[PDB]
Amino acid sequence: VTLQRNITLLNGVAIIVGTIIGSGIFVTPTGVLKEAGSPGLALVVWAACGVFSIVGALCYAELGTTISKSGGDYAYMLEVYGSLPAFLKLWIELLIIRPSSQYIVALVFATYLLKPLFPTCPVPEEAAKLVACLCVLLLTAVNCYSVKAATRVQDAFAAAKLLALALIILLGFVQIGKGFEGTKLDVGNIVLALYSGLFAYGGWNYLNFVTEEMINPYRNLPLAIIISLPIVTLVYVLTNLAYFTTLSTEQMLSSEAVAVDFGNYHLGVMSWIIPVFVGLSCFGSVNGSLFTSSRLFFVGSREGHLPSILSMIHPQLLTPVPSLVFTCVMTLLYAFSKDIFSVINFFSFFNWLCVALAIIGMIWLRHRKPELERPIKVNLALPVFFILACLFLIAVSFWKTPVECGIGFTIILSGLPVYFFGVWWKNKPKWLLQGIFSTTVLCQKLMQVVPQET
Amino acid sequence: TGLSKEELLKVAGSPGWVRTRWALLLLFWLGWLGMLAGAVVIIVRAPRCREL
Ligand SMILES: CC(C)CCC[C@@H](C)[C@H]1CC[C@H]2[C@@H]3CC=C4C[C@@H](O)CC[C@]4(C)[C@H]3CC[C@]12C
Ligand SMILES: CC(C)CCC[C@@H](C)[C@H]1CC[C@H]2[C@@H]3CC=C4C[C@@H](O)CC[C@]4(C)[C@H]3CC[C@]12C
Ligand SMILES: N[C@]1(C(=O)O)C[C@@H]2CC[C@H]1C2
Repeated sequence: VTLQRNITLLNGVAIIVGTIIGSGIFVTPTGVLKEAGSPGLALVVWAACGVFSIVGALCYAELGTTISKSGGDYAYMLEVYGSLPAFLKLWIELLIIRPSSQYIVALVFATYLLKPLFPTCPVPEEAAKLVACLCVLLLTAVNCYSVKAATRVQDAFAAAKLLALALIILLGFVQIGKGFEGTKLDVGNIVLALYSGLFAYGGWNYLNFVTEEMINPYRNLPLAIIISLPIVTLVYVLTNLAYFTTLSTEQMLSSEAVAVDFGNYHLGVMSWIIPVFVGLSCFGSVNGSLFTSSRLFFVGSREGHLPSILSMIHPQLLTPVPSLVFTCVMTLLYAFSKDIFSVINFFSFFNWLCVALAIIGMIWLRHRKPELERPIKVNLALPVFFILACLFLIAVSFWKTPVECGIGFTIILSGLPVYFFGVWWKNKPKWLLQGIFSTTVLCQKLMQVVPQET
Repeated sequence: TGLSKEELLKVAGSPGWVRTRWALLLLFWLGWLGMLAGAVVIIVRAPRCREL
């Protein structure tokens, strides 16, 4: 009954390049430039975030081939920090990180897909919410019917967005063939350039949620990482180079949608292709996140942190139906948010703190338990550099934003009530246990799902 | 902490549950087609953009 391994190297590369390339290179090129002030520093933070991602991702290839459980960051945290730290990690991802980031790339899909019906005015907000929801629902249904559907969908749209980024880079090369740094340099401000840039690289850790579903993890996990992130970094610096050949700083700082202005300038009567490809680029990422998000919660239920129905599988299709239906519904609740793009600050803070704790754990476990196998081992310097870097980024951004970060810690600490109630302190009237069981078997009867075995 | 595969197929294969599960599947899928019809209506009813 347990999930079949069927992710190849190519479908794992499609998961990473598909899920990273995403929205950030279309919706956020303005975001770094507004903090970095000039193309010479802006195009540099695009490379710097690439490097920090590459060394962090290789660090995840060591950690992943070491421990080889699925559930990624959460699993690797449980093997080092134990039950409560791992639960708080997962509770942040259950409530905010994987719901909000999915609804963020879904709103961008809806907005840029509809944009050629409404050039030079706002797209109707309620239609942009419905088409964001239609995307999440249809990709939940595809991801429930077959992993050989959802991986082919990932391949399809990972190809599509790289063709689109090739057009954008090519039109950049055409322009510079046809034929500077006034900078607001401040350590208290360049950090928000970096936090803007890294959001566009977020996803190098996503293949670590499907290690128990790849056909040969000890080869294909570390190979898919190191094939993927150099491609992403190259595509991103060349794409920014293209935007800065076409547009002035004042245009990019004041325009709502940089790829649309780029399209308008280069393609005229044919300009609608660029909006549609930004759409198709987001759609691929909603899939890659529903894929890897459902597997995280499935692992969190298997290892006893999350209610039992989420661990179950539909035996005729071998898809984790209750987990997909939950991560879907949890994403659609973000439709009741007005200024949802605000949550990218909370996303940026919460994510690299969890990766920091994971890589602190990578060093700690290699010293504390040296007998565990290391099918790839790279260095002891890359972990140390990544830890001091991410802890700098966290400490400095916290220091500049105590009012926002303070309320942020209440999201973290909201887990302790639920942890004690469900996991550990375990209030247990026998009527409550009879109700939880009755509710679970009712959900089994609806979805036709059976628990995971051996 | 629930039914095994054996215990599930001995209950949830009943024609009442099969018809219920068919109903939920088609209810969802007509609901999604309805939500797309709703979006296509809003996109037609919305004030079209000023020309330049
Ligand atoms: C969930 C996935 C498939 C996306 C759904 C998006 C839907 C709502 C979009 C995609 C393409 C859109 C259509 C594209 C072109 C036109 C012609 C125009 O004169 C009226 C609107 C109309 C008819 C649009 C209606 C809305 C539409 C059907
Ligand atoms: C079509 C049905 C079966 C999908 C299953 C989920 C249903 C129950 C609910 C969950 C959350 C809901 C969405 C939540 C918020 C909004 C924003 C509002 O401005 C338009 C409707 C819309 C977009 C809702 C549509 C229906 C919805 C998707
Ligand atoms: N790389 C992302 C993108 O689409 O740009 C940002 C969020 C993390 C994975 C996706 C969603």
